[PDB]
Amino acid sequence: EFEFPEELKTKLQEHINYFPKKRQAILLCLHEIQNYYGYIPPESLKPLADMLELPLNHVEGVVAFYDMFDREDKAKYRIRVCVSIVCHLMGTNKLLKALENILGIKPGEVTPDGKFKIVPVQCLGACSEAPVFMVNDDEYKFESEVQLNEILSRYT
Amino acid sequence: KTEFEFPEELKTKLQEHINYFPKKRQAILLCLHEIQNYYGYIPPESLKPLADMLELPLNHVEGVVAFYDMFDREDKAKYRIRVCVSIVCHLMGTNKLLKALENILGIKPGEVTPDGKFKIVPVQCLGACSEAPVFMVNDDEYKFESEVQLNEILSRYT
Amino acid sequence: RSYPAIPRIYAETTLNMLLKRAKKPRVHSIDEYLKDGGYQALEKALNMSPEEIIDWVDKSTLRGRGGAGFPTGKKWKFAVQNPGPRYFICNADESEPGTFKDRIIIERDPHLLIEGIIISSYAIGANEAYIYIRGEYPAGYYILRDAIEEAKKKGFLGKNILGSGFDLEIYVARGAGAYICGEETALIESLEGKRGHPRLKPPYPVQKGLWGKPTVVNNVETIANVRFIISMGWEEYRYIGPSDYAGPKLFPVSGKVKKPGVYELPMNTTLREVIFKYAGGTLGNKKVKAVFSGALDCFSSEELDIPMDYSPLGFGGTGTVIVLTEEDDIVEAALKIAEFYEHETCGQCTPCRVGCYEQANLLEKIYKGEATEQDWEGFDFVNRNIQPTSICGLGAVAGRLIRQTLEKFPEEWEKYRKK
Amino acid sequence: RSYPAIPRIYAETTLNMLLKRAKKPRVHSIDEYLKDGGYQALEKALNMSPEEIIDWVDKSTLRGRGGAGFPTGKKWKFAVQNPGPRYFICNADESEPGTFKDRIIIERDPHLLIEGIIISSYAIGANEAYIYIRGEYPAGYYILRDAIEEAKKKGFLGKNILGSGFDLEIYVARGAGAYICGEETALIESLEGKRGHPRLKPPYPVQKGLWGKPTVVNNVETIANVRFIISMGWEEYRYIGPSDYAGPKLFPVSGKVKKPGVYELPMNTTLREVIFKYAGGTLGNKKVKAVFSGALDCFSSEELDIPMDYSPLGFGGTGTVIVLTEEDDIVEAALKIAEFYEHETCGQCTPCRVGCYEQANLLEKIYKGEATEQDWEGFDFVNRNIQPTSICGLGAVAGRLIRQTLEKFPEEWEKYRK
Ligand SMILES: Cc1cc2c(cc1C)N(C[C@H](O)[C@H](O)[C@H](O)COP(=O)(O)O)c1[nH]c(=O)[nH]c(=O)c1N2
Ligand SMILES: Cc1cc2c(cc1C)N(C[C@H](O)[C@H](O)[C@H](O)COP(=O)(O)O)c1[nH]c(=O)[nH]c(=O)c1N2
Ligand code: SF4
Ligand code: SF4
Ligand code: FES
Ligand code: FES
Ligand SMILES: [Cl-]
Ligand SMILES: [Cl-]
Ligand code: NA
Ligand code: NA
Ligand code: NA
Ligand code: NA
Ligand code: NA
Ligand code: NA
Ligand code: NA
Ligand code: NA
Ligand code: NA
Ligand code: NA
Ligand code: NA
Ligand code: NA
Ligand code: NA
Ligand code: NA
Repeated sequence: EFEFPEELKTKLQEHINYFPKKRQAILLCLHEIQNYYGYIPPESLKPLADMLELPLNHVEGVVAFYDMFDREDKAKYRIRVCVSIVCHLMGTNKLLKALENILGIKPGEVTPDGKFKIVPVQCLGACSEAPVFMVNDDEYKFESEVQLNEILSRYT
Repeated sequence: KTEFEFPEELKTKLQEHINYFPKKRQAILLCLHEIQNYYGYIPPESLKPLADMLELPLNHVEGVVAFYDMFDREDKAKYRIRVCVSIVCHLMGTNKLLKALENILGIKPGEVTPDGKFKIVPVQCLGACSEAPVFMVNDDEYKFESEVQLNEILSRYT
Repeated sequence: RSYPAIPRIYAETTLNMLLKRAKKPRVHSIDEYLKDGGYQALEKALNMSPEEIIDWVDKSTLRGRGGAGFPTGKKWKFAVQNPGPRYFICNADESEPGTFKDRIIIERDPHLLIEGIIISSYAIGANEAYIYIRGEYPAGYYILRDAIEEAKKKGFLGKNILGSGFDLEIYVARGAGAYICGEETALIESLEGKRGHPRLKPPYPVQKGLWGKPTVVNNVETIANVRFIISMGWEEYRYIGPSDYAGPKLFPVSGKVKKPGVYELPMNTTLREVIFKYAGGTLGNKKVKAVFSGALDCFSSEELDIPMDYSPLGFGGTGTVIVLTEEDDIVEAALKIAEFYEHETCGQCTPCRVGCYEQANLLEKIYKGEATEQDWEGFDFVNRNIQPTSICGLGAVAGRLIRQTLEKFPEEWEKYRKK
Repeated sequence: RSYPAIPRIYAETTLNMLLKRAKKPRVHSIDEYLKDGGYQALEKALNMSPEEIIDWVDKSTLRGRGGAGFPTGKKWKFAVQNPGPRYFICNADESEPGTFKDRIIIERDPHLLIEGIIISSYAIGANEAYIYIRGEYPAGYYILRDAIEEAKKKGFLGKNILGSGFDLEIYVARGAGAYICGEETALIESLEGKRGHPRLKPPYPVQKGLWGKPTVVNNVETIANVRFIISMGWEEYRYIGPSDYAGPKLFPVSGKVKKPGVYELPMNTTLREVIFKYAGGTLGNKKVKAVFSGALDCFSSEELDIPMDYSPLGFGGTGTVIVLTEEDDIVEAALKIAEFYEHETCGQCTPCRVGCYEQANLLEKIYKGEATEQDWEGFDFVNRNIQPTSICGLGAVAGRLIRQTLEKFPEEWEKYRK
């Protein structure tokens, strides 16, 4: 019953045709799906498996393994907050407090409107700019609540 | 002796300024400040080599030196004591500062101590009027409070 | 790093805009600036068209803070109607007696100015900007050079700033002792490596400026407002203070007040309020005799209820307030003003050259009680005849304050004439 | 076009090689790259035999910058002893705490990396190369895709590159959240469209790698050196830095320093110099308590005079420098390291799977003051027993840094024990 909208199916086909072998495209495909829906729809995996010429079992195992993928919560904007050593030293907890003040949620939670989800993540490889966070693909140093509020206001 | 040459350490600084702006000639004032910092004055013989580095005629450089009041071609001094003689400092005690300077150093505006250490340079408003009367010692700037206070400030310049 | 010693000028604000940081007498570096939302207006601006930015600055009603009050947005419009390349210049020459408002932004909150320079430069399509800072502000110079390096490091300067495709370098130039190099055309001459000799205007710099190209010159304080116009939007900015003279203003107050310093206030503040409400009243509670608006105007004690705005009946100038009280000799004060103009005429124009000189020469004789009858009449004549043929504002105003003292304090002058 | 927002990491160089362009925080596209002599080393390389290129890279003494320090030329030599086809892989998975050196090459000077990849691929006779970039570097991914297109348009990629008869395509793959996919065999498994499960080694990839064919995996920074070895020659390259450990090195410095960022320095620089001479000293001029070499090693304040080289007494690792000062709680920091390994064990090996989990779970109890005597003794045991039967380096080192803190800061731990 579940079918990819044509615009998405087109993009997935592009990924599948990109590498020498179709199955190599699996992660690019899952990234694309998550970008489109705000999460990985469980019902998307069987059709994807068919495009990759892989068993469903295989695709499900890959989704489970890779931490960037989320099959449970739809969110327009994922706020990834680094919780590793350097950001911890330099103020992760201030960033989290500022986020709770602005958005009213904590790590793992989604806002009621489905707009923002806070995702605790390991080192983002921007340690000199600790504490670090991303909003979908954009990445930022946290300076203060006033500063963060202005950044978040850019995402509508 | 021989054609005047800039010591390499000065020359390096001069070249840095010359390379800073898009056009070499824009660096003329930064160069002249650098020269006065190094020598304690603008040596007349320094201008021809500067002019060559700036790709400017000597007469242009000489005219610039003459025009800008911060530059001094006549008196070498290790420390220039710039004393504001404009309206607000006058109201608030320039004359007391000048007296204290004369008591401490034995010189008046325009004069240099016999050791070459200090020259008193009367200047227009230094833009610190709320802290009148104002003076500078080279790049440092201060409110004058009293002779005792001034004496302690001057003691920092060795 | 270590900077030269600077006196700790008192600063106070009722608005908490230009002096939010600069009310504390120390350098605020980029990290502190960023914590307060620094450079976020730049980021907003770079997502706008230059044309939009010009429009906002126009609609804000911001007028130049360098003394002439020309509408800033309109200045920018005049520049961008002319083919590029174009140049942006920040005038940090601040050298008028009594005026020390610009330095506290430079020395304490340099990024406020730099942020403004970048936004303004983007607005007019300038890829090269200058700060021309007087030579007697060496600390300001070093602080600015270091702050510019900080901005580069954070990617707010250089090529392709924050992915916008806008390129900018800011060069810091130093003056070397001439008040006249604050006049925008003499400034440009100085930037070109020449003596600071004003040019005949028109053309204005926005048509023919640095290397003959469209050039916008704006004062430090003008530029320090730009961040707020973009951040708040022009409408909310225009709601600050009186709607006809909207926005924050800095007032450098000096002389015989208890709390001399820089005050950030709205422009409906009266001169009396500046002195008595903000600056703590007079030293010794003596009566105000006169207020000198820098070296430009002399207001009497009968003129304290005027607004600190740019209206015909207002204070005008740059908001520079020098307070004289009842025991201060007006002729002695006038002599100091004459001496300033004597020292600063660039000499290109004959009546200015000779007039600034003779005004001071004769007024000295008057003060010292050595003036002949002919010296008195000559003094009166010279004072009235400095302006003719003048090509810049110095010649136009070199006699102005002194003439006002002659009109407003005749009794004091008369005591010198009978002597 | 436009790319996602990236923080502007500070970068500084005394050598002006890897950071000649990347010291400026912006994308340098191919025209700017060409102005500096870009791609001229490739053109030189294509006029050389693959064997000669391998020889120069060998003689340069270049060692792997991905943490293990294996001689690059030797690795390449091993691959070409085996029948083709062969594959070349650029490891851009950079996910160890504190490590952000690779991204500034990728994001700012992508052509330096691409040029290196082409030369390297030519040297080993690979016609198919890959960049595997972590999923949390989206800007790096788009920047690379675009830079590869630029290189194609200028004739540096594709069939018969510059009339050489050498063919190459470079494919960019993305990770999706697993630190373990930086381990070369797990990376290859991920490239094959599977979970990132390391394989038993040997065989090494150079024998059996992608699709079981000879495969060279090299780190971004390693590959970024190849242009210079070809351009300057190996002799001149060996004159960079100390004779024993020659070449430029990137040092990502973070934590309690005044100037956190990436430093390009020779490897005779000491740890003390990195912190105090280059990175501006400590925040608040507080005393250094410890340096974490990423999540691998913990150096105390008594060990700052060591060289940043691949010597036995040297800093080693990837040159990652995380500075802790006197007020930083060592047990709290240790917990963060335990948490990383908990979140990144792939779970194939039993002591690694159970040990990484229990190390973190028990250490959290200790930190929070809820640990029983049994929990303390269990923590000690587990920490010492993560490595047995491990098939990759994660299990081998997951207890390492924490053990060093136990040995180096006993007094601080003892206060938790009581
Ligand atoms: C003699 C003399 C001296 C000065 C000036 C004028 C004249 C006639 N002007 C004003 C300058 O020419 C110009 O109007 C402003 O710099 C324009 O900027 P705003 O429009 O005020 O922002 C001026 N402006 C300024 O910003 N700083 C200064 O020190 C001076 N000094
Ligand atoms: C757990 C774990 C994680 C990583 C690694 C190892 C292990 C055990 N390795 C090292 C990798 O396996 C391999 O040695 C290098 O990529 C080989 O390249 P060089 O010889 O260093 O150029 C590794 N290498 C790298 O280039 N980037 C990375 O992110 C990681 N991550
Ligand atoms: S009016 Fe006076 S200061 Fe102005 S240009 Fe003429 S001589 Fe020079
Ligand atoms: S040691 Fe750990 S991370 Fe490595 S293969 Fe075994 S379980 Fe996976
Ligand atoms: S520890 Fe947070 S980005 Fe590295
Ligand atoms: S009058 Fe002296 S500093 Fe202004
Ligand atoms: Cl296939
Ligand atoms: Cl030139
Ligand atoms: Na196939
Ligand atoms: Na198939
Ligand atoms: Na919204
Ligand atoms: Na030129
Ligand atoms: Na002495
Ligand atoms: Na910083
Ligand atoms: Na807009
Ligand atoms: Na100041
Ligand atoms: Na330029
Ligand atoms: Na180069
Ligand atoms: Na170059
Ligand atoms: Na060899
Ligand atoms: Na980067
Ligand atoms: Na291919």
